[PDB]
Amino acid sequence: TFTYERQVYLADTDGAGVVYFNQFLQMCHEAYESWLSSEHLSLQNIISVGDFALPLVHASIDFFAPAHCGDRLLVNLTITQASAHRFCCDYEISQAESAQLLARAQTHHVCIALPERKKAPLPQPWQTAICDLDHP
Amino acid sequence: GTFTYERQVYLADTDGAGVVYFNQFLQMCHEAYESWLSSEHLSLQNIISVGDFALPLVHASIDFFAPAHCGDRLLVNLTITQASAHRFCCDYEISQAESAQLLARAQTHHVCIALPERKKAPLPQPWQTAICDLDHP
Amino acid sequence: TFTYERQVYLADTDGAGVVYFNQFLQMCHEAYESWLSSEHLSLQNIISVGDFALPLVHASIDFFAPAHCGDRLLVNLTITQASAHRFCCDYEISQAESAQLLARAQTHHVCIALPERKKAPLPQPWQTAICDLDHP
Amino acid sequence: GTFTYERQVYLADTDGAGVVYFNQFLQMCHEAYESWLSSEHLSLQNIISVGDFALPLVHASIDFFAPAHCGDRLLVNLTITQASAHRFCCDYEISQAESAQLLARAQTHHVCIALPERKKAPLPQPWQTAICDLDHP
Repeated sequence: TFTYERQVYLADTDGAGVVYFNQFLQMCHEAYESWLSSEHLSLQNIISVGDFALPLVHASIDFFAPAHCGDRLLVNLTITQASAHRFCCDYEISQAESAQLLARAQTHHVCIALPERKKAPLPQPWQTAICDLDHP
Repeated sequence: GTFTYERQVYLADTDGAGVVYFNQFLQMCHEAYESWLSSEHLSLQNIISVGDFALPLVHASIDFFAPAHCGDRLLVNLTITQASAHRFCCDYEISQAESAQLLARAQTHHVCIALPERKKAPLPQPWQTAICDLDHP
Repeated sequence: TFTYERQVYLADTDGAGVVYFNQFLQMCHEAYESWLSSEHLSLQNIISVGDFALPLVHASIDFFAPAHCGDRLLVNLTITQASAHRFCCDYEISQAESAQLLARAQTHHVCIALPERKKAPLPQPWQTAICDLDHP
Repeated sequence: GTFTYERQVYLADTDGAGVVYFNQFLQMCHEAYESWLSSEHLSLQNIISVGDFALPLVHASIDFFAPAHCGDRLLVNLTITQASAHRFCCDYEISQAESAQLLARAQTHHVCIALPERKKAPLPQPWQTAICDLDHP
């Protein structure tokens, strides 16, 4: 896994006193972006070129226990290529010090050619990076 | 239960790729849920304030079919189902109001738990009653 | 004033139990966008053209009392043109039923020519719309 | 007190105009404040949990000089000052880490109030102590 460290901020939380559900999914996307940056890939780069896009096409998340403002979390990310066009990120979000499981999530991402929005093969650079990140 | 929630896309909903950010569609789903609650005169805040129960969301999922842009007017169509004594399930479709183009489908699952022990409890009866929606066909 | 009605959602609130400070400023920008739309102006339009931009260059807000999830708020918006290039939106955020004052805010906005980002005169259509919205 | 908070711009921070949304800069300011608190082993959550006091933000302002984009690495430089027995003031500058281009300046003011009456109270001593910062020049 790639491990992304994330402190819970006040804005991540809601009036029930705990982290708001989709803020956990925000933390997941951050982990993904940080992994990209570590692999010298750049979401901004592909957006900027715009012969292609790499949209998220699915997200899902199960919640097991709440977190609170100030908590230090770890988001552990591993990724597998599901097909020519599509990869699947798996995330586990835990408390750093106890490894209490808070959530498990997936996001799926596809490459498309623009403007027609038709599936295109994942860039090899993404494929290569995904290979280096070991998935069960 | 069913509900149609009308939602304008604001600048903040969009991202640097020029389209609505994935997570903002899920936010709009929760808003539809909240608007339905309000229409049924139910209140998340009352649950929180009394502090005997919580109604955490325990699962969410969403699939994206097509993008939206700043200024678009969207419809979020919601159906609510009771899955167990303690759990209900919201099903959402998000579409363009004018063209009816389907942008996304989603689900959220919610459970009632007694606090502080966090053990499953029966849904509040008023909530069950709203979900049953016997007042409408 | 233009009056924008806004329900407080769970995501607007934080773990202290109340509306998070900058969510009030989000509601202000929404009121601004709704006013634009009512005047058949379009933030998306100017962004899309990109010979010009109309950025927010200042925001400030004072808080008087908290709000909670489920509250129904009114954001009252009035606007004055401060100079050739710049307008100033004033907002008052209150409880709908009691008119309890929650916050007062300002945002300032300027027109710039791109890509150089040099001040340009407000489009007359914006000037015209601003004139129709009465400011003390 | 002083602090330097390092912040990557994420896709969610940006909007459909292709730049960081104004309100997200203010979010980054509050994060700097929160990171400083953490570095001083202070906790907003502890205040909330105990429920004797609140530390609401009572004023915020921000001016924007230049935009940022997705992927940028920013520095938020924070200075904290005690303005009264019950009030402190955070001053922020946001810059590009590499070029040192100034993007924005901001201020937030915070007050301590006793609950439920919401009357001004003296800052918690540990907070005062952190702001005084006698351990550093």
